[PDB]
Amino acid sequence: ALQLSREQGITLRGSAEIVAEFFSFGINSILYQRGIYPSETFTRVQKYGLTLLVTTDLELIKYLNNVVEQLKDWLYKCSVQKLVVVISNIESGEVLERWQFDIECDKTAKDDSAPREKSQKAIQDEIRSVIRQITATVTFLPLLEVSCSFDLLIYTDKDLVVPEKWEESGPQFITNSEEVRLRSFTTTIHKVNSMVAYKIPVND
Amino acid sequence: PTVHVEVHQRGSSTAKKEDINLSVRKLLNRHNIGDYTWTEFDEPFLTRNVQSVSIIDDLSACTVALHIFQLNEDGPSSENLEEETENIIAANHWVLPAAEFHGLWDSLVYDVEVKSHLLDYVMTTLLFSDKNVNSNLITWNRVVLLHGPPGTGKTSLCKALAQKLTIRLSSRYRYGQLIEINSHSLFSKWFSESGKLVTKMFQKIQDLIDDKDALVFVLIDQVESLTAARNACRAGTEPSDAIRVVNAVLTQIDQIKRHSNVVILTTSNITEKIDVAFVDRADIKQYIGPPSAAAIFKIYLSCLEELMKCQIIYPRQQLLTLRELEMIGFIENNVSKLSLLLNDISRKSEGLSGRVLRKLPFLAHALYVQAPTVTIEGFLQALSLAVDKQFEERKKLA
Amino acid sequence: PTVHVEVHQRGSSTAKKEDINLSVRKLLNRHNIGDYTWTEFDEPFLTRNVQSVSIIDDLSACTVALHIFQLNEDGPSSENLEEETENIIAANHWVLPAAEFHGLWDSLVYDVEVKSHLLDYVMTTLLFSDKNVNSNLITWNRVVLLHGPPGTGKTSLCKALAQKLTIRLSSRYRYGQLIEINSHSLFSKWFSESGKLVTKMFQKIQDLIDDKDALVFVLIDQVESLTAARNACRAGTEPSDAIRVVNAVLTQIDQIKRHSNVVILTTSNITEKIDVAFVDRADIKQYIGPPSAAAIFKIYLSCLEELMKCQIIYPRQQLLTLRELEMIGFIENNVSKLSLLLNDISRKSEGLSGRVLRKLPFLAHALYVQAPTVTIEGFLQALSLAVDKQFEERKKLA
Amino acid sequence: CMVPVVFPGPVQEGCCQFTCELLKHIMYQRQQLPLPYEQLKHFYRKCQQALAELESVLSHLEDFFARTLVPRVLILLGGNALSPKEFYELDLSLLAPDQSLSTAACLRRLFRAIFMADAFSELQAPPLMGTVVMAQGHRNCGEDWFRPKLNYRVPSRGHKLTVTLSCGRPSIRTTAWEDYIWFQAPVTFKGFRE
Ligand SMILES: Nc1ncnc2c1ncn2[C@@H]1O[C@H](COP(=O)(O)OP(=O)(O)OP(O)(O)=S)[C@@H](O)[C@H]1O
Ligand SMILES: Nc1ncnc2c1ncn2[C@@H]1O[C@H](COP(=O)(O)OP(=O)(O)OP(O)(O)=S)[C@@H](O)[C@H]1O
Repeated sequence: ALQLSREQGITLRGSAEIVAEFFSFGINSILYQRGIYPSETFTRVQKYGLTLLVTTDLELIKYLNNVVEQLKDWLYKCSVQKLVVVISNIESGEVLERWQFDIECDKTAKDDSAPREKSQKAIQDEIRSVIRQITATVTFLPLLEVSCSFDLLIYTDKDLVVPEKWEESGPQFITNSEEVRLRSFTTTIHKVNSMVAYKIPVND
Repeated sequence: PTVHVEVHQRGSSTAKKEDINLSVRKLLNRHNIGDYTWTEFDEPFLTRNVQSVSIIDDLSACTVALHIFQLNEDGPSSENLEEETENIIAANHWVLPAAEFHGLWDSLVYDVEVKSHLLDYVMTTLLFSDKNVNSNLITWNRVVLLHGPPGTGKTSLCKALAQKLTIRLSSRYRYGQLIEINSHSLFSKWFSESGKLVTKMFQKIQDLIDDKDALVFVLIDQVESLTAARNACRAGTEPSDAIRVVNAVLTQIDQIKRHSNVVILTTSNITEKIDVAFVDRADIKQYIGPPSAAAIFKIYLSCLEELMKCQIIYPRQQLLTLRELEMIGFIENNVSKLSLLLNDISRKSEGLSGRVLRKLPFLAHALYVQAPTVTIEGFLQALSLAVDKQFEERKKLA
Repeated sequence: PTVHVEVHQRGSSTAKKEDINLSVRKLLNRHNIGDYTWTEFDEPFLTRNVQSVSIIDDLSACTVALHIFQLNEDGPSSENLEEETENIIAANHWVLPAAEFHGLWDSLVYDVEVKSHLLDYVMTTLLFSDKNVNSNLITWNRVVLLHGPPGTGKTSLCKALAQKLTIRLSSRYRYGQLIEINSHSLFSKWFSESGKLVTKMFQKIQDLIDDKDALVFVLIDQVESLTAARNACRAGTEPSDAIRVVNAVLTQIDQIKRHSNVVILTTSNITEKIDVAFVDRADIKQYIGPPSAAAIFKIYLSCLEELMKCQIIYPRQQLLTLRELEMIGFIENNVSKLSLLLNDISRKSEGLSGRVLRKLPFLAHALYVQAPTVTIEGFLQALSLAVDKQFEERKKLA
Repeated sequence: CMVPVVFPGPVQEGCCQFTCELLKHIMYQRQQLPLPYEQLKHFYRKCQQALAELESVLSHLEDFFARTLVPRVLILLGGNALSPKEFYELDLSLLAPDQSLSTAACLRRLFRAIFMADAFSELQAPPLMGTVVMAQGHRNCGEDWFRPKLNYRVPSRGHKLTVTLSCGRPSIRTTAWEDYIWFQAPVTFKGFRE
């Protein structure tokens, strides 16, 4: 008659892993729901103890896998601090939607070799909060009267560790856009604040 | 000529100790002539400031030591488990005299002054204690082991003892605390943490222990829940848990020994599997049995009185404890026969539990009264039939 | 002269009470007269708004007190009991009066005429608790423990009881609750869980108590499960856990005896491994063996009325009752002879369980008819065949 | 917490789809269904049968709102009709049968509010539970699929959130509601998951 807590701990690189697949699935679902891509062509998986929208665009599949591992890297070096997905029009390309994710890492993870008290339960349910939240957010995002495309902006403070194919670019603000913040979530190593900017409606 | 005296101080009043002292002494000295229940006032001060002043064990020149108690109001004081498992009832923390238990001292009847024994236990305790006695030489345990078959009032007696000790020790304790040790709570799911937090609980105890203004009243109902067994089969299946946490509880009793204010109340309807540890730490070790005949008699009397006060029997009548019944030589007259048949009720009633007893009058008023109003002379034989039923029930109970 | 009335408002009615009150009392004005179930009416108002009008213990110049009750549907039993959010655990939660038992109290017959007694127990509950009696002088622990040979209506009895109860007591109770613990819930693989389990059980039950408006029925089915061997002489590990359960159970009940709105219906098998404590707080014991010939005949009459009404035996017949059978004193004619054959059946039917009894005609028609059309009293000879079957069945298995 | 909703324009059939999408939104945000019903249009045993449960609910809701008005809508999670494991109140008391704005505009305004109403802030993923919806209705509307509860009362525990409205109308009575009576969903919704 006994049991036992056996807490595993957390790592720099484990945080990077989990938050990477976080953004993976979150981006999947965002670009699924608002209509950005062919919804019909997608499907569902089980992750985070819940159900998730997953694509089949081999193009975007490999692309975002590259992005995922590269972010895993830059987290493992705390390199990036912003992650944004800017959605715009097709031809005139005017920005309609801009999901900003502002990133906190752990420099002390250099010396923070010993783990930190926080459970897969806790992190998992908090990302579930995030996911369900973003999902809900569709209930008020002013619908896209057209079809759209999107571009991927980040901000790593270092202009230093830049791999080959990535190029420097511009800020890409919006003139008349409201910004609304979502719940926060962290790892005690990485936190990510989240807030969507979206073009203020022309007419009420 | 020791005569302890009760003074109920309102939670709604504003008076203080000296005003009430002078006032109550003036009341008595105004009357100054058995035990009575001074509840109908003439003085406006106590009329507005005091709810009840009675005395319970004809003459005046005795040491009338008044004692002022304010029956407080809060019942629960939630002190959840420190570790985890939110909303688990770890501690039921009972303020001193608070009216939960008011007048409940009139529950029991065991005319060998078993009550009074237990009563002046703590009095003599503190007498020896704070009068420079060497612990090392003479020492006891402030455990208190009531002991007896169920349906007897053991936990109830614990409570009432605490209340009465309160009313007594106002001179030395402005207040105090009772501690409902939710035993079954004390344990833990895990392998070890159980004992680990037994400590925490006794630490919450030590909290009160520090308060010299207060007086500590551990109340471990059914201590076997604490102490399962040192004598089971080897399949105890939680041995490194069970026996361990038990002897931990032992350690905690043994540390709390040295103080001079705590008292531990312990009972068992289930003495069978008591673990030698306690019984050898050997509190008063007060055995109890079922109520006596005269006990049943007094308790039925009290029942009748509460009834007539709530008008459930409408024609209010007169009763006679066995004292006056025996003085009148049991002469069979109309007045006497009431209480005489009552005595017969008792004499056939013995062999039952006071619990079932105080169940009887009401449940009979249900069973055979069968009317929203009823009088004595049928209510009594009604109770008789009820008790007959009770015996035949325990019989059929197989 | 109090004659209560079973005012069934069909949930389909949707009309409000007072109109129904008026119309039903006007129905009474009309008929002005044994106890009956009025359904077929004259005014279309009631014809739509009512589904049945019944009354149990002719005359109408008395004090008629109506009882407008609306049925309900779903017993979800949804009760988490989340020790760690991962538990699907055995706590039925029945909103009171509902189609679960509508018409059940009509049938559960008992030799002792238990019903009236057990029934007006809870009636006495209000009218002579809410007199604001000092509880701490006269208590009534709300813990009723029926018992008897297994399969003797007991759990059914308590259910139908609370049903009819909540019916009778609307004015002071917007509704009530039935919480059905199922001890299979309560155990655990792990030492020290069960206590927390029970505490949390009555934590949610305390929740339902908290509303002064509702009415609480704790429908324990097999208390013995809990109290197996608190005071007994086997190995101790299973006993360690068992004690550590029953102790807390008892303490919790002694808590919950502090609300005028709870009734703990309890039940057990032969069960003589019962207890030493629920034995104690058995404010209403009740032995219920197999019924006697009388109740048997009544139940069979109910059966035959079912088989006539649903036209599963087509040619309807005429019956009598023991009272009616005695007005002409069992004297023989080809009219009542058939009821007399049923009587011979009963005279040899006793010694069984009513469960099996009301199961019989079902079984007989399934096993000896094979004709969805069948003449009654051809029915009865094969019925007796199945009776003798049941006998020798027990004989074999035992 | 407590949150009303501010509208400049009045309504009538708005209320209907208001409750509809709100209910839906909720049952998702309490994990009862893997995805929002608006997107459950994929995948066409428990899955489809529970979804059809829900659809019948929705349909008769539309029926009911078409029949008469509603002051208040109730949505339960577990417990019973007279006590929830948790619940959500949806006020429609402040509305009369006007508007040239789009219903979707009120929907998205109110839902942006809900988001800013910060609700559904519970990391504690609840288990799979039971769900019932209720609301008041006309004293005599002859409603059939629902069923009244003439003894019903709003329970007062586990107040997750009462969603309240305000359409900018000055001041209405209360007797226009005192005649109405709670009905109840005839069948408990169950929320599944894999
Ligand atoms: N002799 C008695 N005099 C007065 N009240 C009694 C007596 N015996 C039983 N009672 C009543 O029965 C209840 C006993 O309360 P407790 O203190 O819990 O009893 P007990 O000592 O715990 O015995 P158990 O273990 O609970 S059966 C109270 O309601 C008492 O009023
Ligand atoms: N005297 C009776 N009158 C009518 N029905 C009865 C009678 N005795 C038993 N029954 C039927 O037998 C069944 C008994 O259900 P329960 O309430 O569980 O019985 P019980 O007394 O609990 O015994 P068990 O072992 O718990 S089933 C029901 O279907 C009743 O209708």
